[PDB]
Amino acid sequence: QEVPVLTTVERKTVGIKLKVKPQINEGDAVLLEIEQEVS
Amino acid sequence: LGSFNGIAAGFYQGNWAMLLTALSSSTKNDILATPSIVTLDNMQATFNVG
Repeated sequence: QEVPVLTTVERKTVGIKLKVKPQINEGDAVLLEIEQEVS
Repeated sequence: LGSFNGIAAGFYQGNWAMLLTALSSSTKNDILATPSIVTLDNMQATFNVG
């Protein structure tokens, strides 16, 4: 869901924001600069 | 009286009186925190809970 705080306010999200960046290097290997949160 | 804690003993013999007062109290607290992580060397990783 998404909920607004008073900072007149803005949009705020609460959930599981899982994002990554995959880089395939060798025949078989990968690189993952991942970040996320369960809120 | 709503806040008192402990014991006190009522006595009366004619003109005098006396009230004994005592209590013992103790408190104990512990914590422990073991986080673990992996990353490459040069790039920084960061981590937090709470």
